[PDB]
Amino acid sequence: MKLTPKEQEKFLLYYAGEVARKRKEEGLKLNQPEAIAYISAHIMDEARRGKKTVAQLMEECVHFLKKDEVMPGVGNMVPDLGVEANFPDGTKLVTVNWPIEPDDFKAGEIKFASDKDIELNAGKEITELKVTNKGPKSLHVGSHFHFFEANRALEFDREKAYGKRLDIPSGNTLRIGAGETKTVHLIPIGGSKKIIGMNGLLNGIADDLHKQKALEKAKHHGFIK
Amino acid sequence: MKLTPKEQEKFLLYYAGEVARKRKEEGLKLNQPEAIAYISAHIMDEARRGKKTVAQLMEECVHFLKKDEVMPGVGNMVPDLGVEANFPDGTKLVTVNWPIEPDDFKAGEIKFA
Amino acid sequence: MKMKRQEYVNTYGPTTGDKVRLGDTDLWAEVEHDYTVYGEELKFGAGKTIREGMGQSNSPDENTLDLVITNALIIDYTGIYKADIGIKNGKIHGIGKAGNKDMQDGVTPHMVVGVGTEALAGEGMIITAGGIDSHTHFLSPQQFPTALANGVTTMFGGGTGPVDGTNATTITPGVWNLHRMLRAAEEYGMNVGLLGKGNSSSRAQLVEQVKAGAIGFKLHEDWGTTPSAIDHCLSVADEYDVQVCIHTDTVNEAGYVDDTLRAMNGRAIHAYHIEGAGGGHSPDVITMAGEVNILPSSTTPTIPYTINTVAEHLDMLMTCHHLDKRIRFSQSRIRPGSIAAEDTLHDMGVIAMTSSDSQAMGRAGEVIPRTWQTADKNKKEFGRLTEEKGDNDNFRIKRYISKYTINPAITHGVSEYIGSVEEGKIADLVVWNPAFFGVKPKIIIKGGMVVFSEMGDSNASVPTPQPVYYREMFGHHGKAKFDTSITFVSKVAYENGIKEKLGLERKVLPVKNCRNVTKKDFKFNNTTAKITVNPETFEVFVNGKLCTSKPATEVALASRYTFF
Amino acid sequence: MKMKRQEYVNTYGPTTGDKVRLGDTDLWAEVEHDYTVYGEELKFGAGKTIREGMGQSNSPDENTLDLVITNALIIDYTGIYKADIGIKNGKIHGIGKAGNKDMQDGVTPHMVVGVGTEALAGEGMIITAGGIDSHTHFLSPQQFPTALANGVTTMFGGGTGPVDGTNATTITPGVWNLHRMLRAAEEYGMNVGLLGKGNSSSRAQLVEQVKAGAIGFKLHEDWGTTPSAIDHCLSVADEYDVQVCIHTDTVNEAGYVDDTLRAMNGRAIHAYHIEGAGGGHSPDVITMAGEVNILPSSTTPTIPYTINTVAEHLDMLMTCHHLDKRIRFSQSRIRPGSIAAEDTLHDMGVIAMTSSDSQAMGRAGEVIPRTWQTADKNKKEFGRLTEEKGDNDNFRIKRYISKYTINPAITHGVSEYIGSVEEGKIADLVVWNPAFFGVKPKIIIKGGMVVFSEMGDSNASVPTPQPVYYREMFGHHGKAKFDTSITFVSKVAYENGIKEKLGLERKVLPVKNCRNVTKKDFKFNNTTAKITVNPETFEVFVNGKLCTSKPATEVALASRYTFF
Ligand SMILES: [Fe+3]
Ligand SMILES: [Fe+3]
Ligand SMILES: [Fe+3]
Ligand SMILES: [Fe+3]
Repeated sequence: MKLTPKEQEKFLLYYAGEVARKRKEEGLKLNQPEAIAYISAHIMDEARRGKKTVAQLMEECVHFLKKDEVMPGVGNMVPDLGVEANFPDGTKLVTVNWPIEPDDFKAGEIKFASDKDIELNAGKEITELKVTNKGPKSLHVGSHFHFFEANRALEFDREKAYGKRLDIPSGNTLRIGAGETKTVHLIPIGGSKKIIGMNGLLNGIADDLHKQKALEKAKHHGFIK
Repeated sequence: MKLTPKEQEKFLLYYAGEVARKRKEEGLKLNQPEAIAYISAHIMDEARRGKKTVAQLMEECVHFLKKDEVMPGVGNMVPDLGVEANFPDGTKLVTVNWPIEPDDFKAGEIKFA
Repeated sequence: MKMKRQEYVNTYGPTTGDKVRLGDTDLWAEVEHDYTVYGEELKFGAGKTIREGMGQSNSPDENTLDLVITNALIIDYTGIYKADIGIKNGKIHGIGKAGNKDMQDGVTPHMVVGVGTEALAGEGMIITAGGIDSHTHFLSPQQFPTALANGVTTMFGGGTGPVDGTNATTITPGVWNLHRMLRAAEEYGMNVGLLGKGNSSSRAQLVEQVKAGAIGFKLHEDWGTTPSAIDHCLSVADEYDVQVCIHTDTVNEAGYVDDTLRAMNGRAIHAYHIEGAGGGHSPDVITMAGEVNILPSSTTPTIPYTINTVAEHLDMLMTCHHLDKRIRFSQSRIRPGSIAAEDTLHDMGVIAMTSSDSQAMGRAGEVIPRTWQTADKNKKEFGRLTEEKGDNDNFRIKRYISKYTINPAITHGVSEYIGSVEEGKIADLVVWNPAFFGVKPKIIIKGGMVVFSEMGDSNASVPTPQPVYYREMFGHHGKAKFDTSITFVSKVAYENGIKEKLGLERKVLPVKNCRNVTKKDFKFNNTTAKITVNPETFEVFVNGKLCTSKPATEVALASRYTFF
Repeated sequence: MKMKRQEYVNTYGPTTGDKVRLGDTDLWAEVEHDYTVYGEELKFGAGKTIREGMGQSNSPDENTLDLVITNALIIDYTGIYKADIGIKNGKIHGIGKAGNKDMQDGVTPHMVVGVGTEALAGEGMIITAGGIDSHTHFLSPQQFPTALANGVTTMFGGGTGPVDGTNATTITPGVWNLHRMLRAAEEYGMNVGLLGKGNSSSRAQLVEQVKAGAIGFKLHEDWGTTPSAIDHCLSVADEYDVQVCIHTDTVNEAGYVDDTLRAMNGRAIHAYHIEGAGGGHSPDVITMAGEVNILPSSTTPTIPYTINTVAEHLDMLMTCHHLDKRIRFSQSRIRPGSIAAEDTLHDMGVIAMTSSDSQAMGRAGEVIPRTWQTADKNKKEFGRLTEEKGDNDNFRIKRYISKYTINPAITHGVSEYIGSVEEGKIADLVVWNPAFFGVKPKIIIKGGMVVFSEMGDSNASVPTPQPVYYREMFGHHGKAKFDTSITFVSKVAYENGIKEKLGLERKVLPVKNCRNVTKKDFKFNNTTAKITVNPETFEVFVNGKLCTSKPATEVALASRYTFF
């Protein structure tokens, strides 16, 4: 047989699916692991039959188990499911979003203090700036990137972006499509404003003293036209 | 699934129970490990249904397998059986005294001087 | 910029004032404080915060973290708050706001995210200290994965293996067996500490054991827990700063409970299975829990009190102790009273610790679930604690978490190293998804490294595909396990080079400050009272008022999560 | 005497001119030469050749082999020929004709079969070098058995375990984490080499990592792959003779592909997942493959291009990177063009290596099958290579085998030790049954010992009874694993006693000659071209001509061999 350690894992998963199937036939509402194994075994079966595409299965398995076919809170506990199976074209990952239909019960439920919005970067002075991606390809710029050092494809008053970053949630990015024009909101960088790296236009404190040198480097490197 | 090493053990026990059930259906007299797994799987099933108490099951499983349903000496070899299973109130130990009905054959019998 | 509350919570987890449901229980943890600066939160990923010269510093720092757990919700006796956790040199380096002071506001000075920093996203996760199971019977090495899979990182107790003595008692007796077990311990990821045989009326035999590496002694009735034994054992423990654990004289052969208490003489002692089904003076052993010097714990089979607790015990006692089938009952009248009271005593903070009694009248991977099942049961029966401030169960949560984290650490003299989420302590932490809190952990960190975690298909294109099950990680392997694991010993053994002498490669640390720990020293479970038992009805009384609880028909953190 | 051709082949395997079908593919390996003397072939067994004073010498010799692989069909970049392979001191001592010069004609002088020689029958088997997987995320130690079971003996990459940073990047960051992982490595049978975080615009933090044992650096976007970090990283690698691997700026934040290429400045760099689905400058990362200094590799999920490749990715990207369900597409237009081109570019020798991207958008035990699936797919589409001389696919075979054997070894500076079936190299070899070539290996030899193999029932009267599955052998255990396994480090670390300082018992060897490896240095994949991408259609062009391939509806080495 030459059973690989991954094939040995799949036998357990498949058997768990078979036990879950038996319990559903007995009329029992399936729990979290039973529901996952029941859907996994279905995916593994359809893949062996090699008549359905990954695309077909991903669609077919949404709400494969209904809210009344599982215990309360099971659906919310399993928002997505992933199962690798061998198809005629090889092993492929089958990703199901909402495999089990949710209900009103939520384990690990978060109840907010207030529905009021969170004021991020409170008290920082906002700078409105028109930017145009004159490049042939779209680009994104992160929340903490020194805006002044962004791709030379972006056309804007760079002097006004010196020592600033995007006033957007931490970890988010702003997209500027090829040819697209947008109004960005910039705020001054926190801490000491010791900007080291990125495009190396600054590599030091973003003060007035460093500004002319930085603008000259930006012009020389093609960021300022 | 987040399968704990103890859940992985229970799958083997349950599968062994399923194989034993098949062999009993074929009309084969169950041996020592088959008899233990057959009773264990029953206990595991009833616990999931969550309609029976531990007290009920301990009583229900005495002579669950009859002397003619197993090979000779099997009952004597298994004087008691223990199986932990999850009930609606949590994991509980099901202790069965004389789960398999004994026959007059005794492996490892001590004969007094 | 104004961010929608739902969007904030999805991205960074809950903030100040938000309430989190612990698993499928009715317990609500409220975020007491958030150590972040809104807009400066760390997020790892493509185009995210933790990047060269942005959230990640380009400026070298003496405090560059080895690991950052971003946006964690800490649940500890110290508080229920939101913070970034910084690990360095396998210790909790800092708790607060991590990042780059060059580009960010309000960064905690010793929480530098730099080139050498690894990222772990804790946003929307609960971070707790690794549990300490102070009642281990070293019976089977297979208990260790089961324990880790349930958030337990340290195990105190004793044994040789599947032998009658161990099967019954937490005892690794004598020099040779202690040496053998301490050397066997090298294999594992689990932190260990061994107890020797305390049942001696002779000094020499007790001293030999402490010098052989024992972290203390277990006085167990199977080796005769007589008043002479109780006195001799405590006398040696007092001399060598080690802990004493006790399973009292069930059959009141040499005396009653008061005679045992008298023998102890106000000296520090860890009373196992204080309720008495696990063993001890019938029917009044529970009366010991009221005393200041008594450090009491519970074993998992009696907590929480369920409709099947009594039935399961009136047979589980017969398999463990190997009793005649002629013996039917006494336990049928004695047991309901004490098992019911036990739950309430936990809620009152009278019983300070929860333990397992692993494969010897108790379950290895049940300490954590059963503690929260009891917390939930009581909340459901007695309602929200009067001690609570606000629409939350924070005080009850802190009372219950202390039972398997800090309080066992204080009892065994390891509170300076482990037991809580505090700066300077060893980084033995557990990451939980709130929907699975108390039942199924995500990641187990020991000594700043991941040692065990829930992992999917080994071949798979991502770590999520089925079957997802618990597996050993890099921290549990090679020579890295010697860096992440601790073998606790007595000070005498430690100071006399037990590590070198036994060729132990693991971290060897001494237990200290065992003798002067009283009930007052515990966290959230300092309650002392006059506990009495009616010798006719077997009802338990706390200061003259009947102490009881109703049996549960169903428990939380059970049926929804397990296959079998 | 005249022996019937069928009888010869049954007894000794194929000879000069015979063609072997590789697995169930349409690839035919032709025996280019046979180093034997007909009638003098070595056969092991009762009454056979290898016996005292006959095929086995009674004359002592300095070259008495420790192991003889009789009548092997070698498949390597060096050639597809028939020979006896001789192992001595865990190295390939000789390739040619083994035996006894006292009784046999045409024996290769340094290939003495003697009293101390063990026999392994390779008659009718294919022998190849052990595969090198230069893109490993050290996420789970369970990847190792999966890898060995697929013919992979060496793994280069990074990680700390299942932490976000590792789930995304091949990085073991900083001194402490590097030390911890190198010590964790002791556990395994797999040869390892760790990469530190390259994403730094400061020298000190990069240098610390090379001195801590890193074999190179990985520049990943999640940590910020800016032109500043590209320059700083390469500057340190150039000083310390270590390799650099890159996952480019997908979002084009700090610049476009040409800006990244400019930052590199013609310096040697291993460009991971050259196609772009695994990550990198959208939509033109692939354009880098044409450049001489760029050492390009492909990851498993995109090779071969199938009817399910695009569908699988448009969701596999969302689980790995943890993206909002609000995001639907861009990848639906960009991806087909580059995935199709990738297959063609492999056949053209433009992409030089195959890698896994294990549990981080790629499969651990798929490098070898997927390489041969692509070779087969291309042979079926484009036909037999025009480069072939005869009714065989030898040139194509040599081009494909180099992708996971020799070319990764050249890239990482370990080509002198491993990577090919050559005299003087370490004996890291894989034995294959032709019916299972590229899908299921028979025996895995590491350092001259069997470390892993397909094995039947442990109780069984022979090693063939069912269930036959992959198991660890003696070479993988005890202190013998320290003799058969290598932990690769930098020269600086090696020369400064990292082995002793970290107490590593494994063989510690330095990586050397990383900085001056260009496309010209590779074996059978030295092709440079002008690769372009239309920014509107996303179509890839090689020298102005569209570079494409058709998606496969079924692949070889799959459905016939696997249960699930
Ligand atoms: Fe006890
Ligand atoms: Fe005990
Ligand atoms: Fe990548
Ligand atoms: Fe990768």
